[PDB]
Order: sequence, then structure tokens, then C-alpha cells
Amino acid sequence: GRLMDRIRKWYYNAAGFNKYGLMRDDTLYEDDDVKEALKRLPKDLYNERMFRIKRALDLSLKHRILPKEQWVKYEEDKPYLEPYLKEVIRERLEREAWNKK
Amino acid sequence: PGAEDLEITKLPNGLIIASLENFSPASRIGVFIKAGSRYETTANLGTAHLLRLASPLTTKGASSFRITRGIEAVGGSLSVYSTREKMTYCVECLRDHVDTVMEYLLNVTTAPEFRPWEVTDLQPQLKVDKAVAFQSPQVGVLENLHAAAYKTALANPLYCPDYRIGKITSEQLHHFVQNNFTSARMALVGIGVKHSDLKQVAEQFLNIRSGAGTSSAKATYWGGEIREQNGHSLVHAAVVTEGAAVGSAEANAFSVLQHVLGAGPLIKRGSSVTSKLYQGVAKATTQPFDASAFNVNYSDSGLFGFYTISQAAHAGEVIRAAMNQLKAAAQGGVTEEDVTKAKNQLKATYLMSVETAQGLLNEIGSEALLSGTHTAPSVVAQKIDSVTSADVVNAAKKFVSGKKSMAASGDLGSTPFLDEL
Amino acid sequence: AEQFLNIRSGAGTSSAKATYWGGEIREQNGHSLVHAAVVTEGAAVGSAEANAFSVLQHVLGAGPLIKRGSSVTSKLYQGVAKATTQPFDASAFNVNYSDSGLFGFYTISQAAHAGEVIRAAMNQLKAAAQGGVTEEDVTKAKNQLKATYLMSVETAQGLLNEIGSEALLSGTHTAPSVVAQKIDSVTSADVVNAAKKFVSGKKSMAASGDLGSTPFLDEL
Amino acid sequence: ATYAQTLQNIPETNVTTLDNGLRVASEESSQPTCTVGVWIGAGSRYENEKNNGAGYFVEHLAFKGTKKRPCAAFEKEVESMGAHFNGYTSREQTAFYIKALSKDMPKVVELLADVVQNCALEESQIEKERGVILQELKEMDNDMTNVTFDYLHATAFQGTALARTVEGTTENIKHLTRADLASYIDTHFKAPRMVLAAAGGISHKELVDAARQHFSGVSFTYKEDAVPILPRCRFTGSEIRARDDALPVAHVALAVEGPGWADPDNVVLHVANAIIGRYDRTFGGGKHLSSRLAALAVEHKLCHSFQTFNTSYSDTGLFGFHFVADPLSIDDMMFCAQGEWMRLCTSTTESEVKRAKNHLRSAMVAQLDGTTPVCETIGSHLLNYGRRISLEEWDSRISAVDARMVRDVCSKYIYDKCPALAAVGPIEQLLDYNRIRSGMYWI
Repeated sequence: GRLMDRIRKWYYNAAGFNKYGLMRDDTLYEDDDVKEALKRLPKDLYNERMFRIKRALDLSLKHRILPKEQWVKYEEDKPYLEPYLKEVIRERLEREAWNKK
Repeated sequence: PGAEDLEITKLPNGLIIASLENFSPASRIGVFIKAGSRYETTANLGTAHLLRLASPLTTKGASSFRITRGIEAVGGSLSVYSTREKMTYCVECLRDHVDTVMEYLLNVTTAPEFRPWEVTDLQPQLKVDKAVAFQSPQVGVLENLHAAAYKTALANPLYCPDYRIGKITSEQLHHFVQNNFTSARMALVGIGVKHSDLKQVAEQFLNIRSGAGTSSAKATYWGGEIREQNGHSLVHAAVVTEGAAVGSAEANAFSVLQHVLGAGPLIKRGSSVTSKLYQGVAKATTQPFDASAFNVNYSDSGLFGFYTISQAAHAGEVIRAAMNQLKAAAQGGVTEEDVTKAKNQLKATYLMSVETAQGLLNEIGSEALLSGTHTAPSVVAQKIDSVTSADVVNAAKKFVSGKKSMAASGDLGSTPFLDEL
Repeated sequence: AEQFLNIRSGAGTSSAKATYWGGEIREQNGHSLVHAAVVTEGAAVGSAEANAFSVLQHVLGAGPLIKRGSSVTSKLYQGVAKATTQPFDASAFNVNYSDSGLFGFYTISQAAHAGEVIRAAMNQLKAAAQGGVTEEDVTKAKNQLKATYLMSVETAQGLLNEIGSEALLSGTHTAPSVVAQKIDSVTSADVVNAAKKFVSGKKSMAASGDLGSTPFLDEL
Repeated sequence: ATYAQTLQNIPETNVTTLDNGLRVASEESSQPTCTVGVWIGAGSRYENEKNNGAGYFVEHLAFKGTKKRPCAAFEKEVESMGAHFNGYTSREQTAFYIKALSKDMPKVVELLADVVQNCALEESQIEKERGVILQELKEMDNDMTNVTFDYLHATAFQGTALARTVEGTTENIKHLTRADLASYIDTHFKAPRMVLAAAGGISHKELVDAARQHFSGVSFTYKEDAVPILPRCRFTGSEIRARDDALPVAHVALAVEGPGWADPDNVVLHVANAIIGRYDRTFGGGKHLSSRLAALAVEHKLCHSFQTFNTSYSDTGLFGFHFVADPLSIDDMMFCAQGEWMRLCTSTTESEVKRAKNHLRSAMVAQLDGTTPVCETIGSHLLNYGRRISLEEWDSRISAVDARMVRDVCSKYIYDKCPALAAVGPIEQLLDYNRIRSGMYWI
């Protein structure tokens, strides 16, 4: 219910990846599925995700963060990759099952 | 159980259903459509070509993976043949798996998704597919012919032009499918199947609206001249003039004027004596060659003339001699007998071309889509011989008089220009 | 040249006189701008009928003389402007070859306004074939031509190429004074005549771009 | 009307023999048109070293007229009735057949018989077909796939009769005499070794009549009635490498000796070949094709095409594969290829065979898609398998197969065998027989 639904917002501010300007999806570790997903991202969505990351890294080399104002907000975080990735993992399970079969 | 019979329902929306149980151990279902490279515009060129290769891509119901693994699992096959105005998606499996191979056939033609990535990962294949086909200079002069013979629609190339490789979008694919694969333009034929089933399916699974949607811009005639100097030692050439259209009773005249001048040998390594044109060219050149009667029948127009393959040097004499031999036939040079033999070669050719499941389903389909009917092989027999020694000599004139188009590729240095014949 | 130069002498192989065809090559290629050139047999080099076209050239317009100009002294230009709304350019094409020549116009226009631009480019050439040439347009075109020539010979390259060309096609050398006469010895007639010879003779054409809106030679 | 049944409905093929030995057979359909031809069991394997290319020099004159009717008369008489005359000649099986209206069924038979018995052999035509063959060899030589299979035989059966090309040598074609062509027809084109086959809308009985009438062979001694047995061909595990780094792509073919028509295993072998199948640049399937090798081929761009093959002969055979590729990927392809063979002898699954069977079944039916094809089946069945093998039968045999069977059979003809190799083109990357050989075991 609305329990872990406010916990989530807590955890989200706890992680702090928004202090760098990264969407929750910019932090996913790039395994095989994630990699495929990212190749399916539309030109612009990919170029934006890139800048966000190339900027976060530059922050990390400098040992700074974004001025409080620019921080991503729990509700304004676009899960731009989540759906693609879901499909990639979907297509995959099909194959996997179809081959033992 | 002997020979049953060719039923052919004609549903509300305008979707035709032509079946025929012949009890072969194998079925061959096929969706014929009135789509093609002639509904293309300068803006979406080659979107027809790509749609032809995009047949194995994911659909709303089956995945790119499962479609191939699905059909392969039953020794099945999917294929897509197309002309400047007629696409033919069709499967073919063993009787017991018609249900299986159907799902995909239906899913492919009606529920395509054309996903951005799959689509753009596929566009490099246009580069290939077009390179292999273009190995036959035969298909090289035909492209340029239709270009010179028209100003629009049919003038559109059958293989995606180069500059447009990699610039086609998912929309162009979608929009071309939404505005052409309309139930009114679609016919779901089939062989080795009982009409009650082929029908049962067409109504329960086929959605897509009807009505021609977008209509092809009537093909204006041009009468061009495209020459392709390219070194290649053999000069291929095709000189033609507007012939007849799909159906016209004047076209059966050309089909007979075809076999009268010669339409490709019937005896391995033969000399084709029954071929006016061939014999005529022989009596002119000394070295190897080949020449024939070219005849194309399109919905709102047609083409007709000859085609020559000769050595670069004897291209002159071969092409000119190929003309005089067509004029001499326009001036009473046709025996009442040449017309009787040509009538048989034509009945034969037709009668044989329908022995192979593919050629048969393509006979039933084509007709059951351009009139929702079906002439008996007995009625078509009449139309053939109901051609007089006149009609022939007339078609021959219509050629010598009408404006001519021309296509040629090779070391054209010795080939003639249209304004010299 | 003497003490050092050598090699064979005498014509050697001779070029096979250029027959005229009057073709139509269209190159569909997407490119947003449709370039087109419609021409007809023009005059040969050194021939009399040349000067006339050279003057019929500057009369219809031969490329702007004022940066970002509007070229009013250009019939063809002005004519095309009064027809299309969007950007473009159109000019007087003139080639002088040994045993033949070319002449006509050239148009650069958007793919959609290619029709109107090319057609408007024609009527504007016919209207000049039917007395549409002032005795004055002919006097101005005569200067622009003396100018263009007089300037092209300031650069060492252009000069050596002037001396050469002539000293090779006749082993002579007209004075810049004699060439001046030939220019103005052109009557308001000769001009209207060249303009006709164009509308009457057989035409050739070349075009490349999104030709979807460009016309076929048999529509002009 | 389930598959199962439509299979047993097909009209049986009737066979009847004359006193001379000729065998007549056909499959009757309600087809208005049809095909009839005589399938002679005599090719190049039957030729010796001095007459290599007669069976071919003959196949060229079998249409330039007979004694009864010269060139123009023969051709004209055929063309004018809309019939299609054409044929061929292989290492051990020639054939001439005509496609025509069911009406001319009898008029055709007379024509066929007049070519196999009274071929003209006008010596004016022989010095013309000489230049023509000599010219077709220049064309055929630039056909890699062929230059390759010939070389394959040429070394796989080296030292024997099978190791000869069908077209024969250049010296033979330049010198073969009227005499030899004559003597070749005389010695080989004989009734007991021929088979008049036909299919479509024709009466078996009327056919057999027309035969009795024009195929009037006379046999006195036992010699004439005997069907010679050919001296066996020895298989040699070897290789022939024809290199030319100037050709665009390389061609490679690898094979082991096959059993030969007779053996039932040929079925299993074809099932096996279905599991691996074939591929080529334009297959839409792509990375999803069920054929493991086709997948890899696609993933890594291993080739332009590849194909399994089970060529059979009377007493022997060639079971292998052929791929075309770029100079720089020949190695990996060859590697993956042998790999898939080993996967056959050791770990074939039931899933793979199931599909394999269904794919074979359909190809088995597409074999009979026309009158020409059905006629070809009948012609070659009697000539090779003895009688005719029905689809209902074939299908029973194809169903009998399973994993264990495939493994046990592929292991029988493939595992640890010394293969024959033929490479043509820029084949530097592919190398050492010793290596390829070690690819024949373990997985």
C-alpha cells in the first residue's frame, strides 16, 4: 500500500544519485540486457542520458555535487529505460524457454 | 476423392476468398494485395522494397524469433513476391500444419510493428538484396526501361534506389501498410484447403479497413531513352511501345504476336525456327546472340516490343534486323498458320505454367483479385483462338506507329539511338 | 620550343564530328535542390552567330554583378522572380565548341517550385524571341560583355589563356579593339533571331534533385 | 483430409516391361498437359579415358535431327505443337524428355524413340558442335561451384572412372570422331538400360502400346539382355588446392564416402543433412534460423552461403558440405562447420530430429511439384532404386528415424574418417589436411 510508497521516496533521497543529476535509470549497471536496451533508445533520449552521465563523472572527479536546486525529484524521475529493458528481458526468456523445449 | 471444385466467396468489406481442395499432401495459402512500388512517391521511394524484406520482423502477436522458429518447426516456408503493383505474401506447409503457419501469415500481413531498431538494423540488407539481383543485366535494363517508358507510377523502380537506403522510417512503412493493405484490395487464396476453413479464418482474424485507401496516379506514357554505357561486352537492349492492359481483348492479340515473333526457345540449344524474330536476326548477324518478344500487361497500361542480347559490335545489325522483322510482320507478313501454331504455344505455355503449386495459386489469386471471378481453363482457351490473322497484323502496326521507348546497357559504342530505327 | 620541342607533327587522329541528339537525362536523388539545364544547339566558335548569343546571354542575365543583388538588368532573373516566391537562381548558359555549341538556361530552385521556375524561365525566353528586346537592352548587354572580357584578362591566368586559345585556333591575335567592334556590330535583329533559333530547334535537358515536381522536355 | 491420407490416395505408378528389356512406367493425373521421357542409365562413369565426353558430345546432337527427319523438320515439328524438348547427362545417368499436351502423348513417344535410336550425327553438325562444346567449357570453367565439385570428385575418387568430368577433356572434344559417338550410342543407348517414364493425363496402357510400336528392340544373345556391372570406384582421403588469390571469394568442399542408392541409411543421412541444412546472404530468417551453423554464419559473417549434400551413386557416394566465403573467414567457417558435423555424431537431440524430419518431408513433396519433376522421380527411381518408391513409404522410413539412429549413422560414415577436400580461390587462411583431419573427432 501507500507504505513502501513513501519508503521509496525516502530511499530515493537516501541513495543520492539525484545529487548528480542522474535518473534512477542512469545508474543501472550495464549487463547484457541493459546494453541491448540502450541500443534501442531513440537518438535524443540516448544523447541526454549520455550528457547526464558525462556530467556526473565530471562532478565526481571534482568531488562536488549539484546545487540543491538542480537535484532530481522523486516524482520527476523519468524511467526512460525501464520499459525497453522489460521487453529485452521478455524476448530473452522466450528464447531461453524455446530452446530447452 | 477425385477433383472437387473451385469455390470463391466474396465477403462484405470486399475481401475475396478463393480456395480449391486438390488433395495434395501439401497446402499453400497466400495473401495477394494491390500494393507495390507504384503507390510510392518521390518522397517515400523504396518503402515498398523494404516492406518486402521486413516480412520476418516482430508483429503484435508473434516475435521476430518465434515467427522463424515457428515456421521452421514444421518444415514450413514464408515468402514474399512482388511486382510494381502486386504483393504476394504466402506460406506453404504439410497439410497438418496449416493452422500453425497461418497465425504468422496473418500476423505478418495485418499486425506488423516495424520497431525502429529492427527496422534500421534491416535497412542495410537493401544494399545486399539489390546487389545480387542486379547481377543479371537482364534486370538492369528493365529498371531503366520502365523509367523511360513512363513519367510516374509504373516508372517507379522495383528495387529501392540507393540514395534512399537507410532513410526509410517506421512510419513510411506503417503509412504504406495502412493505406494499401485494405480488405477491398486483399484476396486470401489457397490450395490443398477446404473453403469452409480458409473462409472461417479470413473473417475471424482479418481486421484492416477496406476501400482502396490511396489510389495510384494513372501511368502517363513518356517514350524515353536511357542508355547505360558500362563496358560489359554484351549489349542488352529493349525497344517497346505502349501495349495493352490487364484484360483488354487487344492484349490477347499481342500475346499471339508474341509467340509469332518468338518467345524464348523450346528445345535445349535449339534454333527456334517457329520464331520469326530469332530466324530474322540470325540471317543478319554471324556471332552469338538472343532476341525475343517482350510483353507486359499492367492494370492501367502495358508494354510491348523486343529484347536483344548481342555482342557489342554486332549490336547494330542485330537490333535493326530485329526491327525490320517486326515491320514486315506489320505488313501482312503473318501466315494464317503462323497464327494457328502461336495459338497452341500459348495454350501450352499457360496449361503448363499451372502444374506447379506456386504457378497455380498465382493463377487463382491474380484473377480472384482483379475481378473476384475465375474464368475456366476452357473459356480462356476460346479468347486465345478468337484472334484473327488481322488483330495480329494490327498489334504489329500499333507498334511501328506508336512512340517508342528504349533501354540499353553494355559497350553501347555500336548500339543505335531510338531516332535511327 | 624549336631547339627542344619535338614529338610527331600533323593532325594525327581527328575527332569524329559531334552529331546532335537532343536527349533527356533525369537524376532522381533526393537532394532538396533541383538543378536543371535546358539547351539547344548553339553556335560554334569563331562563327558569326556566336556574338549574337553572347549578347542574348547578357540580355537574359548572366549571373549577378552586385553582392546579394537582385539583377534587374537580367530579364530571365526578374522573370523568374515574378513567378516563384521562394529562393532560387537562373541564368544564361552559353558554350562555344569547335564544331558545335550549346545554349539555353540553367535553374536552381526548390524541389516544389521547380515547375513554375523552369516554365517561367521559358516564356521569358520566348517573349524575347518575339521582339521583346529593346534597342537599349542590346546596348547595355554590349557593355557588360566588353567589361566581362576586359576584366577576365587582368589575371595572368586569364590572360595567358586568352593569348593561347586564339594563337592555337588560328595562329593569330585579334586586338582588344577588333573584338570590341564584333561585339556592337550586333543588331537588335540578330538577338531576336538567336532567341528564335532556340524556341524552334530541338531541345536537350538535364536535371537532378527531387525531380518529383520538375517537368519533362515534352511539356515546355 | 489429414496428410496421412492424401499420401495414400496418390495414384500408384504402373510398371510394365517389353521383350527387349525397356521398362515403361507412369503416374496418371487429371492434368490436361504432361511430360514423357526416356531415362538412360549411362553417363561419364561409363566412358573410358579415350571417349571421355561422348555422352556429352551426344547430348548436343540429340536435337540437331535424326535420319527420318533432318534439323529444320525435327525442330519445326516439335515447336509447332508447343512441346518442350530438353534433357541432360550426368556421371551415371542421362535423360531426354518432352513436355507437351496430353493429346500428343503418343506422337511424342515416337519422337523420343527416334532420337535414342536413329540420331543423325551429320558430320557437318559435328564440326560445329565441336566449337560449341569447346566454348561452353570456357563458360563453365568460371563457375566456382562447379570447378569445385568436379575437383572434389577428381580427387575423392582419384584414379577411377568417377573422377572424370561429364563434359570430358579438351583433347577428347577436339578429336572425338563420328565413329565414337556412334559406338557410344550403340553400346550404351540400349533398351534394357532405358526407361520410358511419363506422368500427367495419360493412359498407362496407351503409353505401353506406343512403346511396343516405336521402341522395337531385337535381342538375340544374352549379351544384349544383360545390364553390365561397373568396376568399383575407390575413395581416397585427399585434397586438391587450386589457389588464385585474385578471385573475390573462396570455395571449399569437404566430403566422406557415401553408401549409395541401395542402402536405407541414405534416409537417415538426409535427415542429418536437414538438421544442419543450408544458408545464404538473402535468407530473411537471419540470426534466428534453427540451423546452428546458419546462426553462427550470421552472427559472425562466416560466409556468403553453405550447403549440405548427399550425392548418391550406384555403389558409392559423397556426403559433405560446400561453403563460399571471404579469404579471411574461411578458417572460422571450416571450424564451425566440422564442429556441427561432430555435433551430429555425438549430441543430436530429439528436438533437432523432429524438425529435421518435417523439413525433409516437405522437400520430399516439393520434389514432385510438376509433371517434369514427377517424371524425373519415376525415371530415376526405376533406374537406381529398382522400382518406384512411394511418398507414403518414404514417409514411413523418415518417421522411423530418431536421435540414437542419427548419431549411430553419422558416427558410422563421419567419425574419424579421412575426408576429401577441394579448395578453390584465395584459400590461404584454410590449411593443412592434418588439421582438417583432426576435426573429424571429439565434439
